[PDB]
Amino acid sequence: RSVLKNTSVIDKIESYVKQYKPVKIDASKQLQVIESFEKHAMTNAKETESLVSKELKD
Amino acid sequence: VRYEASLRQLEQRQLAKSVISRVQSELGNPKFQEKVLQQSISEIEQLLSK
Amino acid sequence: EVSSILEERIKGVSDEANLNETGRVLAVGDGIARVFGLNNIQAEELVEFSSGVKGMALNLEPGQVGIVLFGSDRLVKEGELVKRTGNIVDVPVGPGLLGRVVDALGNPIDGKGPIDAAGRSRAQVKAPGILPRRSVHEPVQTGLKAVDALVPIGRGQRELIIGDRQTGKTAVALDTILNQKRWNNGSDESKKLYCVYVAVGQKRSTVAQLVQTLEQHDAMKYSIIVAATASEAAPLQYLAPFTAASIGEWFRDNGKHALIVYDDLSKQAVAYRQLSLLLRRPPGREAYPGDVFYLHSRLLERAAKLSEKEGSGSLTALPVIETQGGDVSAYIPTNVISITDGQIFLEAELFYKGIRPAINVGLSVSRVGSAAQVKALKQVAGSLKLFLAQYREVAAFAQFGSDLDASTKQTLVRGERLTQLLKQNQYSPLATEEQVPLIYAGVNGHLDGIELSRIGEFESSFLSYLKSNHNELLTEIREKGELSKELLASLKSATESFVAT
Repeated sequence: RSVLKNTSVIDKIESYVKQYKPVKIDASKQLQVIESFEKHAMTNAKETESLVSKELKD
Repeated sequence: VRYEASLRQLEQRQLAKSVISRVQSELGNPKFQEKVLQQSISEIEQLLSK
Repeated sequence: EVSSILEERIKGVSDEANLNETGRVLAVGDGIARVFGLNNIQAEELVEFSSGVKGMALNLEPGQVGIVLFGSDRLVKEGELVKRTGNIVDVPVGPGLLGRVVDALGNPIDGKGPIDAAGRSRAQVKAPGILPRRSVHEPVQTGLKAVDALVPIGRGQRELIIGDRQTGKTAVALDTILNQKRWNNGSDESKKLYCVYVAVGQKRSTVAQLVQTLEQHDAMKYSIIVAATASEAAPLQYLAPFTAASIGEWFRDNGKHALIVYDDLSKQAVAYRQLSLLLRRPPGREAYPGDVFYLHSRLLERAAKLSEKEGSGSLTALPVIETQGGDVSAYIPTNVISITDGQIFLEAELFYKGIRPAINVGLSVSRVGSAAQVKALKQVAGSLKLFLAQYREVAAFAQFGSDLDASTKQTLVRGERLTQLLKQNQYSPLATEEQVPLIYAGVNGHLDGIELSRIGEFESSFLSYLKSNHNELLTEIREKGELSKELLASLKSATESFVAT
């Protein structure tokens, strides 16, 4: 702004930047599906573990 | 910024052509006579100081 | 605005001249004026023609003093008066030249405002004497492993880069400048080389690309660019190396070490030819005036490692000569070859062969030798010279393709891998601390086994591996700069470990 002599367009785009300080909407996009997949998967992990643990002792 | 710098150069060349216009004005006037007298007497003072 | 202050300054230049010498232009043409008068006139003097053209004066004749214009004669006209500046040609010299492109008369042509100048100096300055010189003992690492190994660069040395036209000719030199980023960025002033790249005869676009490249690698923050583009006058081109030299001398004088690249002197010779033949001087050998050797020699001898009483100053020079058709018997190439202390022959065939940087190792010498080679790097590359020499001999026999004996093929196999080892990517020099391992591996024959195709892969990986594990070792190579028994063993083990990857 101290470079640009041509007035009040640096203040404009500075203020436009301060307008657009907000960002696109989005958060946790999986918290039901990540948990659901993990649940089904976890069950399967335990199934494998229990089978092989039994077999190990056998 | 780029156009601003360009505009300063543009202003300078515009004002340059005004110097040309002013040059024609000076050499037209009997300033053409009167400043020659000034130069003449200045040479008298200077060359006498040699 | 800015205009009002400029006009005020302009108004502020008045005050009559006493013009103690005059002379009337008469024979003027070809940009080479000859004026009648100038009874007082120093030789090599700068004379302001009344038309805003300034021209130095190189011939004093008992008729007409021949003042070579620095401008175009389309602003000069017959019978003008000329007023002797009364100062033999001089340039501003200072620290402010760092990060500036400047034309011959020291006007910033990159227009980064007026040069911050700590002095002015004169174009011709006599070379450092025998007495104020001490022997070279300070390496300069170009970051091109082949260069460092084969033709080591020191400070105060003159080594001629010679070879076929613009075979990235500029780029070979530019790499050296780029590797000086490592020390330069560093605060060790005893390892600070301020770099002056002199560009004579090149078009503005070429120069502009180069300065941009330098800005891209952000190396322009230690570079001085002296330029004399091909548009600019033949007298200014002739004067251009000598005014670069003085700019260098300010660094040299300060004791600060520096390096001046004079690219390309071959165009200086053309310029001096034009100048001389339109000063009507008798045509020299091969049409280049016979005093070109003197011209080039006086220029070249001003780079030196000044004595320790002279604060160990050192301007280092790298001249660059384009060989037209690779003719090494041409008068201008012959003259330069004698003057310099090294040859760094670049061979086109090897360039095409894909050995880039391309160096014909037989036509490359460093007559100032390994006194300026890194002590560690001397140990590792000890038999590299022998191996390569053997490779050359072996390769010649191999052309005939006679069934080679195993001894010949040991050499052949080793040699092939070495050649691939030498190769490096243009515009990407490598750190010497990490070039010492690569040469150790090669010389200790570990790479001789490794298949030729994957040498390039191996090199990359080896560096990654040393970065991973033997980074303690790398630090030591930098720090101690001589490979001790422990370092040699560590390095030997590391390389051995990495043989199978």
